[PDB]
Amino acid sequence: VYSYTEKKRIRKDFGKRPQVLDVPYLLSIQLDSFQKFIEQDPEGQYGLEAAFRSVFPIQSYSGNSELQYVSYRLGEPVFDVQECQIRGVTYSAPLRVKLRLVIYEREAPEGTVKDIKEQEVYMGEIPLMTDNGTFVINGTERVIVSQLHRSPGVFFDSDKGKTHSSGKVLYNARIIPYRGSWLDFEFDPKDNLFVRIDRRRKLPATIILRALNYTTEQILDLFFEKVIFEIRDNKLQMELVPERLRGETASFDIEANGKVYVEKGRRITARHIRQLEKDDVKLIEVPVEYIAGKVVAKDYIDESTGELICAANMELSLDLLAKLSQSGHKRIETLFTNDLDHGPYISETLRVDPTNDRLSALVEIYRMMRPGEPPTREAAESLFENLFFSEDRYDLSAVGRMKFNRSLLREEIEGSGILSKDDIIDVMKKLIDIRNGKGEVDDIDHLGNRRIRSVGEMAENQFRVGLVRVERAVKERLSLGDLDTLMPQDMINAKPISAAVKEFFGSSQLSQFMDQNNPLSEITHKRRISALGPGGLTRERAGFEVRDVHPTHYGRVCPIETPEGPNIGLINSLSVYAQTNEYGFLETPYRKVTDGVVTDEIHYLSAIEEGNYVIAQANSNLDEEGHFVEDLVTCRSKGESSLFSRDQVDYMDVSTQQVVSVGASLIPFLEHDDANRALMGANMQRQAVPTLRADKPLVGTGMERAVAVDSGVTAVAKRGGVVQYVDASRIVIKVNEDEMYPGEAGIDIYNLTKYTRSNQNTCINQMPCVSLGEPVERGDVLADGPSTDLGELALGQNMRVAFMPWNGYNFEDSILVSERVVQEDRFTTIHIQELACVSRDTKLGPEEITADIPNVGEAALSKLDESGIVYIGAEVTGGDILVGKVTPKDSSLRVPNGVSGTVIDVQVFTRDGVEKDKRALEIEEMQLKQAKKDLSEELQILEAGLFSRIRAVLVAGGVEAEKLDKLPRDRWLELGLTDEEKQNQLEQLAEQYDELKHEFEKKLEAKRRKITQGDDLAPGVLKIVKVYLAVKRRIQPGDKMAGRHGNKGVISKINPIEDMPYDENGTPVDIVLNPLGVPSRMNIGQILETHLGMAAKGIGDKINAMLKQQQEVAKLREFIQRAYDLGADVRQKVDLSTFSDEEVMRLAENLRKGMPIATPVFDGAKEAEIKELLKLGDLPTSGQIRLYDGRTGEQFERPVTVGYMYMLKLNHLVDDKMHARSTGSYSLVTQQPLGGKAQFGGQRFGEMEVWALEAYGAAYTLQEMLTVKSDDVNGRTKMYKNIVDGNHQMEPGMPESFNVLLKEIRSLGINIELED
Amino acid sequence: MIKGKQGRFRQNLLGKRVDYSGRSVITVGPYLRLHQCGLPKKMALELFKPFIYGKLELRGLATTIKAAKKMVEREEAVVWDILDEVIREHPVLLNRAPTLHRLGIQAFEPVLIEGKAIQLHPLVCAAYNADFDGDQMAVHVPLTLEAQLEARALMMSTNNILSPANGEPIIVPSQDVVLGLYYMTRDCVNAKGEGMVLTGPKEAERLYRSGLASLHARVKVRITEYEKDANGELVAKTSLKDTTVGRAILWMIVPKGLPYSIVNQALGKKAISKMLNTCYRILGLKPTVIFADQIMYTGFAYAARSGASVGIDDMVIPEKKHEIISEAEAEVAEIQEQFQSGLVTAGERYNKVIDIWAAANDRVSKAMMDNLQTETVINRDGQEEKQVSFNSIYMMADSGARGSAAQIRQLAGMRGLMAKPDGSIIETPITANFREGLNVLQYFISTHGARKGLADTALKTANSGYLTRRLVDVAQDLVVTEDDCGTHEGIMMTPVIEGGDVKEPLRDRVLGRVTAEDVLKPGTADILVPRNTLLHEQWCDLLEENSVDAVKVRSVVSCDTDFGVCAHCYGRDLARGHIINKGEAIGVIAAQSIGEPGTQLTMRSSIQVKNKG
DNA sequence: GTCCGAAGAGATTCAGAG
DNA sequence: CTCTGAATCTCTTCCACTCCTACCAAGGAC
RNA sequence: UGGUAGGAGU
Ligand SMILES: [Mg+2]
Repeated sequence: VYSYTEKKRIRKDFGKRPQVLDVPYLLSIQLDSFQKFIEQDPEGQYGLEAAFRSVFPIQSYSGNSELQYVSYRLGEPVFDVQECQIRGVTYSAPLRVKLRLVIYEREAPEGTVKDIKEQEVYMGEIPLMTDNGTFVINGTERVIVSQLHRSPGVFFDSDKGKTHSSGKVLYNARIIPYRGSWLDFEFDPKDNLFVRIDRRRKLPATIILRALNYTTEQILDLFFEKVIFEIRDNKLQMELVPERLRGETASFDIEANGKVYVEKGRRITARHIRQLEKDDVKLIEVPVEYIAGKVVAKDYIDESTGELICAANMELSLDLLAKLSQSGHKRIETLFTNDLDHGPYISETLRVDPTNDRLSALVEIYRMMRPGEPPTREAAESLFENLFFSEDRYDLSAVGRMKFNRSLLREEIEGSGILSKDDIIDVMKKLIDIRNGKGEVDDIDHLGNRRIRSVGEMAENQFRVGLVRVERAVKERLSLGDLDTLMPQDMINAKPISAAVKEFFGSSQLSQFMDQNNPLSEITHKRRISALGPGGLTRERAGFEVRDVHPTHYGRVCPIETPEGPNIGLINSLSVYAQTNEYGFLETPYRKVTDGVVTDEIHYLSAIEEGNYVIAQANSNLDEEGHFVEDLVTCRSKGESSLFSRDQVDYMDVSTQQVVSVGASLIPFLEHDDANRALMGANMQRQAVPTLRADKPLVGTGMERAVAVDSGVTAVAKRGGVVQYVDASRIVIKVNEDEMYPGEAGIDIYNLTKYTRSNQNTCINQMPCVSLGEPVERGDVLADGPSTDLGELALGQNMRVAFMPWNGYNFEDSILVSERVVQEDRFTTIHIQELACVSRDTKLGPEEITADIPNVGEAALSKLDESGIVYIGAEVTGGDILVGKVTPKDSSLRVPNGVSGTVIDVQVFTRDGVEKDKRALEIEEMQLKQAKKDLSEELQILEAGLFSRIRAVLVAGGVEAEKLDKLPRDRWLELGLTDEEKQNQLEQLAEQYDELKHEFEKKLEAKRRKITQGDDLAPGVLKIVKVYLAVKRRIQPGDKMAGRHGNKGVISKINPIEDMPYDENGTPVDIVLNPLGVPSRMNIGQILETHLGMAAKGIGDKINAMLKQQQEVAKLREFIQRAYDLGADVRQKVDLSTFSDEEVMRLAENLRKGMPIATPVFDGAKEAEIKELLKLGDLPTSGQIRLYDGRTGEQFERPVTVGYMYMLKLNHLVDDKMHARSTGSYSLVTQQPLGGKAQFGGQRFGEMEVWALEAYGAAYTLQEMLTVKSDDVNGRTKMYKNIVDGNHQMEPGMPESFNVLLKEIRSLGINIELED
Repeated sequence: MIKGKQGRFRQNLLGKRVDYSGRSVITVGPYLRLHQCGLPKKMALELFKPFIYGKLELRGLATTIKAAKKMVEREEAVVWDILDEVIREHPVLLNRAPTLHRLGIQAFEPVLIEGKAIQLHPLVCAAYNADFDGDQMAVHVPLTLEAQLEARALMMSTNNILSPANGEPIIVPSQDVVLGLYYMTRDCVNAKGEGMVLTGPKEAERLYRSGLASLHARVKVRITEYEKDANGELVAKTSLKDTTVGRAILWMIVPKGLPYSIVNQALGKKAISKMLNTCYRILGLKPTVIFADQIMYTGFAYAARSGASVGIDDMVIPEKKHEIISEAEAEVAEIQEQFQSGLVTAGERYNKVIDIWAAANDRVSKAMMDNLQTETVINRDGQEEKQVSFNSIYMMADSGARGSAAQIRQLAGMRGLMAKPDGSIIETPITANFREGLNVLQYFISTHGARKGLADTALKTANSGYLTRRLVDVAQDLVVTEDDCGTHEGIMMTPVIEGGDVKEPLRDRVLGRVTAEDVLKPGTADILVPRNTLLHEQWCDLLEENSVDAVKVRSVVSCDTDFGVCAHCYGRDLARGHIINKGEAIGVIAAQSIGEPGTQLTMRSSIQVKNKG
């Protein structure tokens, strides 16, 4: 079965692999994140409710007052999205919060509160998100690109051989909280652990432990094993477990029970270790020199006197052991230090640090954190308590805690937000184990370590930042002594929250300005993943490794689509199927593999879990049962790919196109061209200005329909039915009964947006693609947006292309276009400009917009009306006056030079309180009549639909064939019905419609007031006049035109039609490319694309010949069936027998100018299939035709490739690039401003150009460029006066920039003098 | 606001913005001569406005400046006639956005065209590094008379034939002209008109035009060849030669002095460059400019007539590729099986796998190239015969027009092993070429290196720019001030031998440099070269015959002149066949010549003798 | 009507060593 | 215990031309 | 206007 929109034009689809999972919603990330942020979400987790609940409980310093919130709600936006866009106001919704205030009795908080206050409060405006995923902030659509950053947690960086030149690795550990201070642990070259808080100066690591009220003995116990030694009568026998010493040489002779098992000076292997373990002789005797090496662990005090024989971390010695012998202590503690296994890292740090008590560590911490201030015990205690264990100053999010526990190999997933002493100790122990060789470092680029932060999370963080200061202000206000003085409304201020949200949404590194030249550009901009922004890398700081593509990018981030240039790799687009995890990481679907069978259920795997399993490749033969016939199916294990047995595999790729982005997947034959050219082609599709008429690609990937419908450009029917009324402005759909709601059933009206300026100054219009009475269902496209054709993304046009050199006009990348391309206007693009005029309130009287302009000709005023505004539809040109704008004393807004287009409409905004000029009256009365007409038309159409649905109720025995006709026109809902209770229902519905039209007229009055009310304006201007010019561009030499496989070029010459090469039948080729562009930059996709395009157009021409002359439907139908059944093993399987024999005619009509072909990115048509398709038509299999020269008339040798290629016109126009200047304005430094074409700037003669000028030995040219054309004002005027008199002299003079520099240096107390 | 890039010193004092300047997209114009350049009518009208005003006042159409300004704004008919007079012989300076070479800015004689794009000469674009893909170029107008004379004498494109970095020519047929010349100068075993005997090149052109003879048919043409045996005199030599029709046709544009041996060969890019250099050496500059224009026109015309095209049937996959792949896979499986038993360690297994795959890739590439180069087999006069193929991709590769051996290897053979981002080599190479499909995994492996190279270039640009700036400033002051120091100290020039073949021939290092001390003949008590003579091609050739390894040469570091170097120590100008002129800014030239190739430079027993001696 | 990363070079210090 | 070496910190610089699109900034009090 | 970023082209 096929949809009705599919019936009219169904694209032939190659591709053997049957897709299991369809492409998800393209913009799911933005919508899902914002819906999570702002919605009624109880229990906390993440959302606005969680942010409200985290902070709002108020503790007052003896204020006795508690303030807490009950609930929050969102008010209806004052204006609709279109109204906000037109007015230039933010599309936001008020945030209403029900706050409660309770104060207890004095010296009595135990009982009920003496006063309980509850009052809804207004907190601020939250900019709501449009349906498509865009934000309207000041009448301009903006998008918030999701940010990618290091996930909160703990990482262990190698820092391998960067310093010390010795090749040693300085292992370090880092803790990154979501909000707090960084904590670092570092290894010095001397094997000493150092701690750095917030990237301050180094500090001994054991200072933190001492600051954690940890005894030195406790530290030794935690970070070191204890070797028990005892004082005995017989040689003072040592205790030594055999398992402790493994794989080390023994200096002493090892005798157990008298018999020697391991001799002195010999290492111990496994057999002696096992022998000793079996013996289990823990006691041993060593020479008195052996004990001297060890270091004591615990404090030992003489029982006789109480003095300290040896404190902790003190090396043992002969006198020390003698004193212990006099002490008679039966237990001697020595730290188990083994150079190969362990390390005395902690012991040396305790040896180095000067602190010996908690207070010493605390004052050292205070000194390091806040230098200069004197050390205070209580202040230091508070500072350390608030650094890492206070909820407000420090917090690890749930994702951060999960990552921390997972890195520390703990089973618990969720824990406290703040750190703990055990956590720090475990981090340091893990770092020590890393140093000893037990464990591995973590790579930063791993996609398990990076996180996705969308608009919802960043908006929530900004809201929290705004809320904390309001909370502080409320706490400060509550400190004042008051009781029931005021409501909990004047206490809070909406300004901090409003500013904190508006600044983020309007002025941020990630609140990017949307580009709307294509539906594809709109889709891609919402799918971007930018590593920059707040809390992220910068272009300069980003290293070489970050820009590289990691092995874990497979299926998560596109390896192809990324901007070439400064930020290469820092910005990249999310892949097709990749959807963010609930924690924040990136996931990709995978087909589960049972025992030898590939199943249907799909598991989304994150980055970490993907490593363990063995995942098969997408391109492997399944044969509709599983059991890959080859027993060496290629699979990619952890970070590597190798062959595996068919049973070893555990997962499968869902589809071939799950690696590339949406933008890069539009390219056909993506697997046949180099990655560089694919990157260029993916980046160039986003800059294709929409053409005058959309033309579907003859050969495409096949997902263009999905990206067209999933954007907001096309109008898609939400409820199916029949098209009651269609028109170039709007479409009205009569909903089918089953989908039609019972209560107040009506018909939905689709209002199309006609020519409107986009962000890139291109036209946006909706074209109705449905006819009158044509049935539609839910989800079919009703109107085509910009650059879409029947619901398919039509970026450019497909034209005949020949690959041959032609008299050097296509030399390196130039393109020669036939004049036939210009003649039929198939590359013409509309451009809408916006010129604004403001009636500023300057001194000497306000500036007025009036018709009479002093000292100008009447011809200028002829175009203007009597009110000083330009007539709608006037063919203005550069310099023509658009508004009066007379200033007391002239300065009238006029069309800038080089602009020539009709003025489509004018919008006038007038300050509330001042008079309205006659054109303002005309505009407001026309808009009021238009609003009245719209309301009356919708009311009449809805009335007709409702009264027709009432007839259906009246049909059931309540009305006859003549009863309704004889009934008066006011009471069709009042008729004798059999049921006698559904009659009461009809009366209720009639009353509901009566009140509904009262509501409609009330909303009409509200709309009239909105038009009548003085719209808000910035202070200092009475009225704002906006004039929209609409210039129609045309192709010409110098324009940039590009294909899809990164083969950009510039138009060189518009060849006449007769000069172009022509084939045997006489059809000229539209464009000739250059063959030399293919072998060097390997993009064979275009050659295969042009062969397939020739095949498609051959099929189209065959059915056109079958249609130009009358042919029976059977012949045409069987030919179309043969064309659709061409593939050897394709999955399309269209049968024309199920068609209605009239829809076949419509399909043939839609196919007569081409046969669309779908070739997925990595499962496209093979060469043999293309040759077979060419043989289906009457075309050569080789794909090359013998062309005849247009002018000479002699046929070319070496048959030349000819075919149809999809070519785009890029936004890099030529009339917007060409510029020139002879004399204009100058700056304060008297150089020309070079605002470019904006203020008639002069091209800058840069520093690297004077080097070339003086390398030639050209002194006079350099002098004139430095002085006479730039800065010497006297030189400038003298040179200008000399030129017009026929003289070409030159007065050098002195540049003004040098004098400015002289004054600048003199301003610093440094004497500059041009001494003679 | 004084220091840094944004300060006065860098932004405003050395980077003053200039009036009388414009910017527009560039496009190729094959109609132009070497010294000319296209210029839009509107751009020319705006740039030359004061000259137009002056001409209007002088002629008398406009009495006052306001009247002339209004008339120009009206762009009346008379204004265009006045404009044509103004820009008749007024050079304009054209430069690209990055100006690395001295040749980054050049002067052209402009011609008025319609449109909004500047038309640039195809041969010039090699020095500018222009690509005609949205490239932009700014124009400047020299106002003063001294500036006009200066641009004409120094900056004009016809003057810049040899780059200052090295004596090699800077203009050379590059992409389509070289392909057309290679197609024209080629031989086919059997072709229409073979075996004919022709009167001269005009007859060959007449035969090819009328279609009676093919462009590649081997014939015997009488050729009038001029050799300047006498000093300043040419003697004609006429003889029958065994050359194709295409070579005979091309002989018409060749100047008088050059011999016929240059045209008779296949004429690849190196051959065309050598022919242009020979013309420059023999007949000077003006014949070289005329010859370059004629070569470009002829190459474009015959490349267009050839109709060379690329198609999916041009890239042929060798028939033995599957067998080689099967053998390599069998060997790697055998090595893996040996590793499974533990007989061979993992590291040596990986090294052996790498070696096996490299050998298989070499075998596949060699088989494909052997099948490609001689693919065409021609049957002539009965028995069959072999010849160099006419495959379009192979014709592009051989002529040097575009592509290389590696590009063809990737198009019709194994792509080879691809390195990981860390630098290690992936065990399994990319078996599939670009003519056939690449599965997802192989595309990912390719994308690794592609992204690494793109980032490398993106940062190479900035690093090279910084190095060039430092070099230019450290050597700004050096200017050839004096003429001779009379010093005797010098450095010793010997060829560099790094344990093998000659890395630099001796004649290349010492060419164009004067000697500090008289060179001693291999015959004892005899001197080959005087003390202070400048070594040139002839002196080096005489030095070649005696072949003395060590020659003392005056150098810049040994120059005893203060605040500058003498003309003798520097030697040849490397851009003209002359000792360097006094006042030349050699420091900036040296710094720019060093810094220009910086973008190309990436960031990241027993002793047995080969030959008897 | 008016007013309050990473890379390098370098300077400073600092720990070893005689 | 002066005094050559090594640790630290500290400053400076990281291409060059455009196309543009926004954000931004001194009052009521005397 | 002017200072900032933001994206893009070579
Ligand atoms: Mg370019």
